[PDB]
Amino acid sequence: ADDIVLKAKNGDVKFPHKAHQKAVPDCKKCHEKGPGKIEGFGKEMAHGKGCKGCHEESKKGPTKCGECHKK
Ligand code: HEC
Ligand code: HEC
Ligand code: HEC
Ligand SMILES: C[C@H](CCC(=O)O)[C@H]1CC[C@H]2[C@@H]3CC[C@@H]4C[C@H](O)CC[C@]4(C)[C@H]3C[C@H](O)[C@]12C
Repeated sequence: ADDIVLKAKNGDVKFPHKAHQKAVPDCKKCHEKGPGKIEGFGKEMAHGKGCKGCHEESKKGPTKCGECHKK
């Protein structure tokens, strides 16, 4: 499958799967979540535990605006 880009108005956000599969061997951090996670994602989740928050706790991954968002 292909990577996906989230069309954030301030700048597209790329999600590179290969890096995550390698760096987050606990697959259940993202997969086999109960229903609702597709509908549930948004800016609140992205800037929280959905993206940025995991990067902050992991001590690795982009945490600055322009490291995720890029026109
Ligand atoms: C969130 C940070 C994830 C983690 C950690 C893992 N996966 Fe994932 N996976 C995630 C998304 C959002 C998607 C769809 C969009 C994309 O970029 O591909 C996927 C996709 C997969 C797939 C399909 C890949 C393909 O056919 O190319 C597989 C087989 C898959 N995910 C498995 C997988 C495993 C085994 C993981 C742990 C090692 C893992 N993923 C981590 C989100 C996230
Ligand atoms: C943990 C559960 C994570 C979640 C959820 C998301 N990310 Fe992540 N990401 C995580 C780690 C530990 C790393 C380091 C990987 C590395 O090898 O440096 C990353 C990395 C990224 C990157 C950069 C990858 C690279 O090639 O350097 C990007 C661009 C990124 N992450 C984006 C991103 C987005 C948009 C997410 C939400 C949709 C997201 N990540 C979730 C851990 C985790
Ligand atoms: C990745 C780890 C991010 C960092 C760091 C920042 N943002 Fe972000 N943001 C990210 C994603 C994946 C999304 C999209 C949510 C979705 O619905 O898919 C967003 C969203 C925004 C938005 C709203 C965009 C829109 O609704 O169209 C804004 C205005 C925004 N982000 C700005 C922003 C700023 C100023 C940041 C640094 C302070 C920042 N983001 C960090 C991913 C990530
Ligand atoms: C469920 C995990 C982990 C975050 C959490 O604990 O909620 C999150 C992390 C990344 C999230 C995906 C980001 C890309 C997509 C954003 C869409 O708008 C809704 C579906 C997708 C495919 C999201 C589904 C789900 O919301 C995921 C896989």
